[PDB]
Order: sequence, then C-alpha cells, then structure tokens
Amino acid sequence: FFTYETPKVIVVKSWTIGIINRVVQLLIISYFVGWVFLHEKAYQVRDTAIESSVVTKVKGSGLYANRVMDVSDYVTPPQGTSVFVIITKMIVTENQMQGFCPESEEKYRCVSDSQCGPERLPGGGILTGRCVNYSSVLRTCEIQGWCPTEVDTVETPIMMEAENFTIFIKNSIRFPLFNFEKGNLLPNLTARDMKTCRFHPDKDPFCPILRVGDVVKFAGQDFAKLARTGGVLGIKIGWVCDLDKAWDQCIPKYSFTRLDSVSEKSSVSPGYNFRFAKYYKMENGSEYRTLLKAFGIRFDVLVYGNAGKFNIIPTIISSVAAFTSVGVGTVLCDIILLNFLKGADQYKAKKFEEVNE
Amino acid sequence: FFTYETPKVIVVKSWTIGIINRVVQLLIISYFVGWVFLHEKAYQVRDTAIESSVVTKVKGSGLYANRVMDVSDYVTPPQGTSVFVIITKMIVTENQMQGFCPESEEKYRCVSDSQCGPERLPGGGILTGRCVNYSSVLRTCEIQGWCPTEVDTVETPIMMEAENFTIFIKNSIRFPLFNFEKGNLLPNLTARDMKTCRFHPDKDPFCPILRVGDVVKFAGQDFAKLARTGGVLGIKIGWVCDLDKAWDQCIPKYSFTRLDSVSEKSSVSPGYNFRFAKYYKMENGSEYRTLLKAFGIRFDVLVYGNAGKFNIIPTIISSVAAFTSVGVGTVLCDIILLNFLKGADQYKAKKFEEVNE
Amino acid sequence: FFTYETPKVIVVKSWTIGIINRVVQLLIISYFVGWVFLHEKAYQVRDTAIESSVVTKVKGSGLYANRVMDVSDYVTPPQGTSVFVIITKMIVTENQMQGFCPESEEKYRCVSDSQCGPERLPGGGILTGRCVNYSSVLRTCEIQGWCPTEVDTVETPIMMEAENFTIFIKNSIRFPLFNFEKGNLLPNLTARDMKTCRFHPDKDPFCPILRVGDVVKFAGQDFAKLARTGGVLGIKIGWVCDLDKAWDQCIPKYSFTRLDSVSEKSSVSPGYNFRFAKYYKMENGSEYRTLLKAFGIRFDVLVYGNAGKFNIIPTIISSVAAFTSVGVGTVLCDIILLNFLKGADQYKAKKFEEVNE
Ligand SMILES: Nc1ncnc2c1ncn2[C@@H]1O[C@H](COP(=O)(O)OP(=O)(O)OP(=O)(O)O)[C@@H](O)[C@H]1O
Ligand SMILES: Nc1ncnc2c1ncn2[C@@H]1O[C@H](COP(=O)(O)OP(=O)(O)OP(=O)(O)O)[C@@H](O)[C@H]1O
Ligand SMILES: Nc1ncnc2c1ncn2[C@@H]1O[C@H](COP(=O)(O)OP(=O)(O)OP(=O)(O)O)[C@@H](O)[C@H]1O
Ligand SMILES: OC[C@H]1O[C@H](O[C@H]2[C@H](O)[C@@H](O)[C@@H](O)O[C@@H]2CO)[C@H](O)[C@@H](O)[C@@H]1O
Ligand SMILES: OC[C@H]1O[C@H](O[C@H]2[C@H](O)[C@@H](O)[C@@H](O)O[C@@H]2CO)[C@H](O)[C@@H](O)[C@@H]1O
Ligand SMILES: OC[C@H]1O[C@H](O[C@H]2[C@H](O)[C@@H](O)[C@@H](O)O[C@@H]2CO)[C@H](O)[C@@H](O)[C@@H]1O
Ligand SMILES: OC[C@H]1O[C@H](O[C@H]2[C@H](O)[C@@H](O)[C@@H](O)O[C@@H]2CO)[C@H](O)[C@@H](O)[C@@H]1O
Ligand SMILES: OC[C@H]1O[C@H](O[C@H]2[C@H](O)[C@@H](O)[C@@H](O)O[C@@H]2CO)[C@H](O)[C@@H](O)[C@@H]1O
Ligand SMILES: OC[C@H]1O[C@H](O[C@H]2[C@H](O)[C@@H](O)[C@@H](O)O[C@@H]2CO)[C@H](O)[C@@H](O)[C@@H]1O
Ligand SMILES: *[C@@H]1O[C@H](CO)[C@@H](O)[C@H](O)[C@H]1NC(C)=O
Ligand SMILES: *[C@@H]1O[C@H](CO)[C@@H](O)[C@H](O)[C@H]1NC(C)=O
Ligand SMILES: *[C@@H]1O[C@H](CO)[C@@H](O)[C@H](O)[C@H]1NC(C)=O
Ligand SMILES: *[C@@H]1O[C@H](CO)[C@@H](O)[C@H](O)[C@H]1NC(C)=O
Ligand SMILES: *[C@@H]1O[C@H](CO)[C@@H](O)[C@H](O)[C@H]1NC(C)=O
Ligand SMILES: *[C@@H]1O[C@H](CO)[C@@H](O)[C@H](O)[C@H]1NC(C)=O
Ligand SMILES: *[C@@H]1O[C@H](CO)[C@@H](O)[C@H](O)[C@H]1NC(C)=O
Ligand SMILES: *[C@@H]1O[C@H](CO)[C@@H](O)[C@H](O)[C@H]1NC(C)=O
Ligand SMILES: [Ca+2]
Ligand SMILES: [Ca+2]
Ligand SMILES: [Ca+2]
Repeated sequence: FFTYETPKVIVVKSWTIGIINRVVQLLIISYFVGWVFLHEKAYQVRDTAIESSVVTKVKGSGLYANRVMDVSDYVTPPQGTSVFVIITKMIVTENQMQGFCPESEEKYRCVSDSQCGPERLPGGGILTGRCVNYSSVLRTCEIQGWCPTEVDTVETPIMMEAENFTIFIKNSIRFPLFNFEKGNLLPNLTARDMKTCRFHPDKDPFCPILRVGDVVKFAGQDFAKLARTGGVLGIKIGWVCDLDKAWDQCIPKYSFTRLDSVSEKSSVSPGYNFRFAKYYKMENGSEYRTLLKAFGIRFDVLVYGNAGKFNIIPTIISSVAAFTSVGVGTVLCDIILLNFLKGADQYKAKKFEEVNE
Repeated sequence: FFTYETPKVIVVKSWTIGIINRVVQLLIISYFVGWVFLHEKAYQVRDTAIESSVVTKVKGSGLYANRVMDVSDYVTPPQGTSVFVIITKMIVTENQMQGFCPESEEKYRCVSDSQCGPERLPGGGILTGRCVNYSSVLRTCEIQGWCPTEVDTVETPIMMEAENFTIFIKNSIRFPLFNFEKGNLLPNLTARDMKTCRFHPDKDPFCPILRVGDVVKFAGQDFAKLARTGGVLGIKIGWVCDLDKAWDQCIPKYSFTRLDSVSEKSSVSPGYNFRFAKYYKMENGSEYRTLLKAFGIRFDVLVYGNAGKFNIIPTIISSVAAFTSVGVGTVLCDIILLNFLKGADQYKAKKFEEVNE
Repeated sequence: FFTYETPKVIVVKSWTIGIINRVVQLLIISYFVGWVFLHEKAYQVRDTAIESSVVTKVKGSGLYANRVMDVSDYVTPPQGTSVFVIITKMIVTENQMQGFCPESEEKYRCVSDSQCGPERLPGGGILTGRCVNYSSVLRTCEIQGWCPTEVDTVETPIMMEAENFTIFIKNSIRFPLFNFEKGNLLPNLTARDMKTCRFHPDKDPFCPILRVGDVVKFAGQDFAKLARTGGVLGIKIGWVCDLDKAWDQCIPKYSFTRLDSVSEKSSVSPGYNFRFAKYYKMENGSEYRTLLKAFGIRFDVLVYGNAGKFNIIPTIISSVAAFTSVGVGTVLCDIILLNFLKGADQYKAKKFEEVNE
C-alpha cells in the first residue's frame, strides 16, 4: 500500500523556547554558511595532484684554491634538477695512486705490527698488517689503497663569493582536474628584467633569480657557518589557487627553510659533506685521482599546491547536509523546554504517552 | 528505567502522496545503487599509497661532431633511474685552461680599462680590470678563469639519430593495503618480443620498449624543435586496479606529456639546457677541461596508482548511510502534502497539536 | 512566529524491549568510545604532509679487479642523497677508441656483407656494411664507434666485502601543521656510540649505522645473488607519532624491502645495471675511454609519517556525530517491538493514527 508516514508533532509557542530555538538555528545556519561554505569552500572541487616541472641554473664565479670556479666547477650534480649542491668548501687530496702507506688519524696509533688486526676495518683501504711511521712523532698501521691518505682534520677556507651566486628556477605547474597550466614566469617578464631582477618576498616576489645569500638569510642561517659545515635548504613554491577567481590570480608563493635540522641539535654530525674523485691516468697505464671532500649547501626546490574550482555536485551535497544539520538543535531545545520553565511536567505529559505490559 | 521510545506518527493513505513518496524513495535508492555503489564503488576500500620502482636503460648510437655517440655519451646521469636526459645538441668549448683572456659577448664591449670594474660580476670568470682586444673589430673586458670563454651563440646541428633511440623502463608497483605486487613486464613477455617489441597504444601496448620519436610524437611535439630547444617530457605509468576483478586485469596504462610547459609560452627561456665539464690533465700535472653546454630531452617516469578491493566495513557504513538517508524525502513530501490539497488544514490538525503558554 | 516544533512520542515500558534497546545503545556507545575515540583517535588532528630531508654517507673498502676500492669508487652518484648505488660488480672494456671493429654479441652473426645493412638499425655504433671475422670460428657485422666492443657475457666476480659496508643515515622530519621538528639522531648519541654502534631492529634500533649485509638480510634477499644480478632495496623511515603521548615517544620505524620485485619473477630483466665510461685522452688530441657496465644494489631511503595531536574541534564533531548516530537503533527496535511481542497490535494502534481521503 502506497502510504506516506509522517510524525505527530507538538508545536509549543512559548516566547522563550521560540527565540532560543530560532537563535540556535541561526547559529547553525551561519556556522555552515561562513565556515563550511565560504571558508572551507565546500562548494568547489579540489585538486591536490599537481604536476610540476623544475629546471635550475646557477650563475656566478668564485675564487678557490687559486682557481676561478664557475658553475661547472661548483655545482653538483649538473643537470639542473630540483636538487643541486653549491660547493662552498673543499678538502683536496691530489694525485692519489694505488699503493701502500700508513693512516693519518690518531685513531690508529701503534707501536707493533701485532696491533694491526681485523679490529679497525673501515676507511681508506685494507690494513697491510704492519705498523709504520707516519711522522717523526706517530706510528700508525699501514694500509693498501689510495695513497696518500686524506687528512680529514685541518680546516680550509670557504668560497665567500658563492654568497653572490644566483639560482634561476623555472617551474611549470598543471592542475589536471581543471586542465589548468601556468608557470612562475609571467608573459610580461622581459629579457631586461631577467638581466637585472632581484627576488625579495616583498620588494620583488615574482623574480625567477634568487641570490644564494638572500635564500640563506630567509632561512635564518649564517652563510659563514652554513658554508663551513654544509647543510640543506628548502626553497618551497606553493600554488594555492581558487580558479573561480581570475586566471591571472594563480600565483606562486615562495618559502625558505633549512631542512637538515637534526644537524644543529647534534655535536656529533654537524652538516652535509660528501667525497668524490676526479679520475686521471698517465701515458703509462697507471691511474691517479684527485680526491675532494665537498662541503656545500644542498637546495631542494619543493613545489606543492592545491586548486579549487566551483562545481554544482559538491555544492548540492553540502547544502543537503546543511539542511539535515539544521535539525540537530532539537535535542538541546528538548532539554531546555523539558527542564527550564517550571511546568516541565506539562510538556513531558504533552509529548510522552507512556505504555506498559 | 528500561524504556524504548518511538514517535507518534500520522500514516496518510492518499494515493497521490503515497505514490509520489514511493517514487521519491525509488529515486533515492536508485541513485545510491547506481552512483554511490556501482560508479563510486563505495563497497571497497581504496589505497593510494602505492610503492613504485623505476629502472631505465637507453639504447641507440648516433653521429655528432663526426663521432659515434653511444649511450654513455648522450645519457645523463647514467644510473638509469626514473629521471634521465638524452642530449640532442651540444655547443662545445674544447680545452679550456685556467688563465687570462677576453670575454666574447658584445655584452662586454669596452674601449677603456676603466669600464671593466667590479660591476658585472657573474658569468664566464672574474674581471681582471683591463680591456683587451678580442678580435680585430671588437674589444671586451679581460677575465681570469677558464680560457677561452665559451661562445654561446652560433647554433649547432642536432643529433637526428636521437629520434630512433629506445627507452626501456622496468616498473615495479606494490599495494601494501592488499599486499598485491605487480610490474609492467607481464609474465608473457618473451625474449624474442624484447628483441623486436614496440610500444604502441594499439598494436603493442605492453611493450616495455619505447621509441624516443614515438614519445615525442605522443606529447604533441616536433622532434626537430624539441631537440633544438631541449625540454622535459613525462612518461606516466598508471595502475588503476579494481582488485575485485582479476589479478591479470591489473594493467599499466602509458600516457605522454611535456612537463616544461612554460617554455613554449615564453620568449625568454624557451627549453632546457645545462653545462658540465670533462676534466683531464696532461702527462704534466696541468688540468684542462671540455666545456659542454648540453641540450636534451628530460624524461621522468611518473608512477601513480590506486587500487580498490572489497571490504565489509565500507559496505556496512554505506548501507547504514543509505537507510539513514531514505527518510530525507519526507521534507519535500511534507511541503507538497501540507500545502497543495486545499484541505491541508486536515493534515496540519492531525499532525500538529498546537500548544500555548 | 518564534515557535518550537517537536514530535509526539510513544514511551513503551516493557522490561524486554527496554533491556534489548538499552543493550543496543550500550553497544553503540562502547564501540564509539573504543573504536572512533580510542582506536581511530578521532579526537585529534592529523597531518601527513611531512617535510623530510635525508643525507647519506657510505663507508667500507673492498678489493675488486685487484685494486682497493673506497667510497669514491663504488658509490654513485656521490652527493649522499636518498638514492645511491653501491656497485658490487663491474664488466670493464678498457682503452676504447672511436673506430671500426665487429660486434661481439652473437646477435650480429654474419657470413656475407649483404646481411649487415641498414636492416638492423639499433645497437653499438653504425654498421659499416661489411662482415668481418670476429673469431676463428665466427663472423660478425662491423661497426663504427668505440672499439673494441664490450663483451657482456663472461662472468666476473663480485665485491664480497660490499656486504660489510656501512650506510649512515641522517633524517630530519617536520610536521608543519603542528610545527614539530625532530630527527633520527637522538641527543644522547655519543661519538663512542657512532664508533661502535650496531643497528638491530630489537637491540639497538637507534644506531644510524646499518650494515649492508644486514639490510640485504632484512629485505629477505641473498647477498650473493643480489650482488651478482643487481637490485633495488627500500629503506623506509616511518614517523607514526601521537603528540598527546610523550615527546620522547616520537620515534622512527625502520622497514626493509626489495623494490624491484618484477626482477625475480622475470626471465627477461633480472637485476639492476648501467653503463658509464671513464674519459681520458692522449697527448695527441685523440680520446680513449674505459667503459664500465656497473652492477649494484640501489638504495631508496623512503620517509613517510603522520602525527596526530588532540584538538577540540574533532572531539566536538565526533561527539556530535556520536549522539546523532545513537538514534539509528530505533529502526531495528521498531521492527522487533512491532512484530515479535504478540501484542504488536497494541503498539501499532498506539503509535499509528491513520488517515484516508
Ligand atoms: N642564475 C642565473 N642568474 C641570472 N640569470 C640567469 C640565471 N640562470 C639563467 N639566467 C638567465 O635567464 C635567461 C633564460 O635562461 P636559459 O639558461 O634558459 O637561457 P640561456 O641562453 O641558455 O642562458 P645562458 O646562455 O645565460 O646560460 C637567460 O637569459 C639567462 O641569462
Ligand atoms: N657509514 C658510516 N659508518 C660509520 N660511521 C659513520 C659513517 N658515516 C659517518 N659516520 C660518523 O658520523 C660522523 C658524522 O659524519 P659527517 O659525514 O657528517 O662528517 P665527517 O666527520 O666529515 O665524516 P667522516 O669523518 O666519516 O668522513 C662522521 O665523522 C663519522 O665518524
Ligand atoms: N633501450 C632498450 N632498447 C632495446 N632493448 C633493451 C633496452 N633496454 C634493455 N633492453 C633489452 O632488455 C633486456 C633487459 O635489459 P637488462 O639491462 O635487464 O639486461 P642486459 O643484459 O644488461 O641488457 P643489454 O646488455 O643487452 O643492454 C636486455 O636483454 C636488453 O636486450
Ligand atoms: O584540518 C585542520 C584545519 O585547520 C585550520 O583551521 C583552523 C583555523 O584556521 C583557525 O582560525 C583556528 O582558530 O581554527 C581552526 C583549528 O582547527 C584550517 O583553516 C582548516 O582548513 C583545516 O582543515
Ligand atoms: O570565470 C567567471 C566565473 O564566474 C563565477 O565566479 C564567481 C565565483 O562564484 C565567486 O566565488 C567569486 O569569488 O568569483 C566570481 C564572482 O565574483 C564562477 O566561478 C563561474 O561560473 C565562472 O567560471
Ligand atoms: O566529487 C567529485 C567527483 O568528481 C568526479 O565525478 C564526475 C563523474 O565521474 C563524471 O562521470 C561526471 O559525469 O560527473 C562528475 C563531474 O566531475 C569523479 O568521478 C568522482 O571520483 C568524484 O566523486
Ligand atoms: O576470483 C576469486 C574472488 O572472488 C570474489 O570476487 C568477486 C567480487 O567480489 C565481485 O564484486 C564480482 O563482481 O567479481 C568477483 C568474481 O569474479 C572475491 O573477491 C573473492 O572470493 C576472490 O578474491
Ligand atoms: O579497514 C581499514 C583499516 O585498517 C586498519 O584497521 C584495522 C584495525 O586496526 C584492526 O584492529 C582490525 O581488527 O580492524 C581493522 C581491519 O584491518 C587501520 O588501523 C585503519 O586505519 C583502517 O581504517
Ligand atoms: O602536556 C601538554 C599536552 O597535553 C595534552 O595531552 C594529554 C592527552 O590529551 C591525554 O590523553 C593524556 O593521556 O596525555 C596528555 C596529558 O599529559 C594535549 O596533547 C595538549 O593539549 C598538550 O600539548
Ligand atoms: C656581493 O656583491 C657586492 C657588490 O658586487 C659586494 O660588495 C659583496 O661583498 C658581495 N658579497 C660577497 C659575499 O662577496
Ligand atoms: C605582469 O603582470 C602581472 C599581472 O598582474 C603583475 O602582477 C606583474 O607586476 C607584471 N610584471 C611585472 C614585472 O611587473
Ligand atoms: C707508470 O709510469 C709512471 C711514470 O710516468 C710511474 O710514476 C709509475 O710508477 C708507473 N707505473 C708503475 C706500475 O710502475
Ligand atoms: C629512424 O628510423 C627509420 C626507420 O626505422 C629511418 O627511416 C629513419 O631514417 C631513421 N632516422 C634517422 C634520423 O636516422
Ligand atoms: C600478454 O597478456 C596481455 C594481457 O595480460 C595480452 O593483452 C597480450 O596479448 C599478451 N601478449 C601475448 C604475446 O600473448
Ligand atoms: C665481513 O665481516 C665478518 C665479521 O666481521 C667476517 O666474518 C666476514 O668474513 C667479512 N666478509 C668479508 C667479505 O670481508
Ligand atoms: C637515549 O635515549 C633513548 C630514548 O630516550 C634510549 O632509547 C637510549 O637507550 C638512550 N641512549 C643510551 C645510550 O642508552
Ligand atoms: C693520436 O695519437 C695516437 C698515439 O698517441 C694514435 O694512436 C692516434 O691514431 C692518433 N690520432 C690522430 C688523429 O692524431
Ligand atoms: Ca675522518
Ligand atoms: Ca649565454
Ligand atoms: Ca648484451
């Protein structure tokens, strides 16, 4: 039987419960309108799956170890991806060749060939088992491998000029949910600007050229100390864009931070370095290498975003949930009505028809 | 007191509101079955935390600068991860040595040693302060650094053979939520296939070997132009899997796009190039290097996914939300019934027991 | 008119339906406290958008090709990022020069110059078009390019010592929504610890030093085979932290996996290798190179996390959803009461005030 049910309903008309209920309903409606609808923008579809493309190029020349270093010297790796290192300090061990020689760390002091056993395996090469004089004052165990051993201990200068190097970032982003593409280079960017522009969060925040020194500052770091220990900075690019607004309002927000934080909270491992070697060999077959311990700033360009564009389906479901939520005030209004007019017995009786068996 | 409450209810039996309510219920149920259940597949749990692995290897040989280039010559970096560059064009500066020489861009034209001060510090090397004859017609400032300076400007040919190179991808994906692992190399991949296979959207869509020219075509690019300016292409690998279906129906979908989008939309920064150097030294200790300004196509293999497998809890909560939603027709049924039969007063009186105090 | 509506309600008092409904309500409340509140911890805000930075440094020395290899030889690339390779096996093709020579894979068998045409376009250098003796028994096609050609096929040893190398990880993580930073190096780590500590999932899970052999074991991989074939293992670092709990309880979880899973289930692509060359050139201008086909284990240090901390708004809306959901038992209690008490007619009559017209 095609029959429509609906509840029998009391309809109190107290001025008190009337105004207090209407106020609770106003609060529910205004909360839903201002927060869930305007602020949390539930009337639109969101895309968080952003597609990004980063190309980098470092520029500047510097003095180090009586050489002029350009980008090809101090940038590692070279292909201009979203992570690169600018080397600020180098510990060179020139012309290592495969052979025999003693370690240089005091960690390996010896007087007898018997002390040189399978105890201290890492580092350099493999122990020959002998104990040999490294200097007039010290004897250490002898090893086979790249000779001479590097000294990890005496401090070298840092490349101050690196502070005035420039990082050019070229970022392309695409929101597929809205098939919307844009990049951090606006069409009114000129060659002349590129030649002279200066990124600053306030003074010029759209300039693709970033002074290393500026970035180090924005992250609150002392170039002098960071360049000595090495470390990692993040240049974050955020694209939070409401596509319901104007196309030219989808704009890049740059942020600057140091990522290897644990390092400062550590006296044991204070920075970021790595070791690699330049490989040569003579007209004789013999090979030799230049070993560099490289200290520098790693830069991660970090691109995130999320975009919203209005759609009818989310709006519809949000308004339906809104209407279904206007009802929830009834329980509080029940409590007020049934316990705050002295004649509560009247209302409990009016509303509740007891039964028993 | 162990008491069960339930409201007093009108139970109208008008044929009109009866059938209109039953039809509204049929529509709510059919939306929930067709949309929320079949389409949006709400009966299963979804996992997007996919685990992926990309291993790459390039093949091909070409003529450039009267040499045969193999992969080790044109692929950078070499380790065959999900991002790599295939170099298509090169502007070379042979045998740079550390020294003194004049700059070569007209950007540094001078007549006086006084123009060459500490003002235009980046690029090439460091100004020595003199102004030097660069050619019989031109004077530019002298610098200390890698000499001679690179000439940026004469356009060089591209490596046409690069079009016919092959990119081999090896992708492993794993869904931890369902402990389901699979890769883009289907168990029916044979050696003979590998020897001749052919990625093609139609003819061989599971061939792990992709022609560069193909991929460039697929991104809607002209190899000539891309090989001239450089760029970044994305090879996307999708694992959209309905695990309720067959294990052998979990299949990879290849899709092709150019990620450095801003570049064609820009007159200032039109492609992708980078600079790196081959470091040598004479039998004498003397160092010399080959400076390469490298133009090429960047490929990043992009693996995303989501799989769903049925679970009981999503079905339970969706059916619970269904029943809690079946009522929602009542507000519309109320307005129609309670305001469109002229004798609406009957229903108001039967339903509404007014009160006053 | 500020008027409050509310439904009229039956109020059964049967002991039976009283306890059965009260039990259903107890079960809903206990589930909501135990599941949605204790387990799924809905009283707190979650952030998964963790920012992470990894720096690695590999250590150990080993014998390969009758040389001692240190980190600068076998780790690639060298900058100490979240992905690196420890090379375990090498197939070297020494002193290659650009020239003419026949191929060395049997894939290029020939007897006549007519077989070597533009027919088999890929691979090696360019076919010179002639057919030349490769061996006393076999003839292959001649190519222009780096000579002699590499033979991929003769089996070489592995660097057994690689098993005993050590990977040092330094991970910095940041939950930005709660602006909480920490690292995997706890402040009570000493130099002495670093010198001798030993990572173990149970005994010392905070030692940042992981023996490669251990990592290979933990991923359920056999060093000998992984080192022969090459492969990819994942080192995942998880930060599951309840900030409501103790601060020194935000702790990293190590997990070990092989990511290139497709490799073992496949007869086509069994490991991980790549090729690169050491570049030299004579005192004559002419270049010659050492070609290495490099086999090793790739390492991805994989950092995920999510933190939850109590907030009032999630607690409020969960308690609200709890109370609004407690009602749902009424439908089942209706069916039970109105059809399983013999006096169902009493309640049908009490509750339902029919209408007809
Ligand atoms: N770090 C940087 N500092 C200043 N300008 C830069 C930097 N990187 C790139 N540019 C400039 O931005 C413009 C576009 O960069 P791009 O490298 O794509 O062009 P290019 O002609 O290859 O550059 P270049 O010839 O200067 O190496 C160029 O004019 C270049 O001079
Ligand atoms: N793979 C490893 N195995 C054991 N200890 C290591 C390893 N890597 C680093 N350490 C220890 O932790 C310390 C911090 O390393 P970091 O690279 O930050 O600086 P470093 O002193 O130049 O390293 P090293 O002296 O090993 O070259 C190191 O000095 C070293 O003693
Ligand atoms: N870019 C490519 N084009 C064509 N074939 C490829 C390519 N990459 C790999 N292959 C083939 O796929 C197989 C899997 O590659 P894998 O590197 O695992 O083996 P491999 O022995 O090192 O290959 P090869 O030595 O022949 O390059 C190889 O036998 C190789 O022939
Ligand atoms: O998911 C958490 C929630 O946080 C933010 O909301 C804040 C709000 O910004 C503040 O004004 C504060 O007073 O109230 C909220 C605390 O929960 C975001 O605005 C919101 O989008 C985000 O979801
Ligand atoms: O592109 C025009 C655009 O108009 C509408 O945009 C509105 C939007 O609804 C509001 O949120 C506001 O912030 O911006 C506009 C009104 O000033 C719609 O987004 C859409 O129909 C259309 O694309
Ligand atoms: O809630 C957003 C919604 O977006 C998409 O829904 C599509 C639907 O799939 C199309 O068939 C179209 O006709 O209607 C909607 C308009 O976007 C997603 O399919 C879905 O996952 C998501 O719920
Ligand atoms: O193939 C065995 C498989 O059977 C079941 O899968 C069903 C699935 O649940 C249904 O949605 C239906 O549409 O397709 C499948 C039948 O092919 C279960 O998943 C399980 O028993 C098992 O995995
Ligand atoms: O169902 C997805 C679910 O997985 C986990 O929940 C578990 C729960 O932890 C166990 O106690 C079990 O008995 O019930 C569920 C079945 O897996 C996750 O904890 C949870 O986040 C997720 O929703
Ligand atoms: O200690 C400050 C911290 O207190 C709160 O954490 C509580 C938590 O809610 C309780 O469940 C209890 O078990 O642990 C803590 C009490 O010591 C909040 O997390 C937060 O307001 C505050 O930071
Ligand atoms: C940066 O350049 C300015 C002007 O060329 C100079 O005064 C300053 O010393 C430079 N910074 C460093 C760290 O050398
Ligand atoms: C280019 O136009 C945009 C659009 O509003 C504007 O923000 C910007 O200032 C313009 N470019 C420059 C260099 O001022
Ligand atoms: C190779 O010749 C050089 C001299 O140019 C010499 O230093 C080196 O010791 C020779 N190699 C061997 C193994 O003797
Ligand atoms: C690419 O290969 C096709 C056939 O495989 C050939 O016709 C074409 O000439 C090749 N392109 C180049 C630049 O060699
Ligand atoms: C391999 O299997 C896929 C589906 O799993 C099928 O489409 C394809 O035809 C198969 N290839 C061969 C050579 O049978
Ligand atoms: C690795 O070290 C262990 C114990 O220190 C030793 O037993 C084993 O022989 C070593 N293996 C190699 C290849 O050096
Ligand atoms: C350092 O503290 C952590 C946690 O507070 C603890 O697990 C570890 O045992 C401590 N270190 C030592 C050397 O005991
Ligand atoms: C360069 O010199 C080497 C020997 O030093 C010789 O083998 C080679 O053929 C020469 N080539 C040219 C082009 O001079
Ligand atoms: Ca040391
Ligand atoms: Ca230029
Ligand atoms: Ca081969």
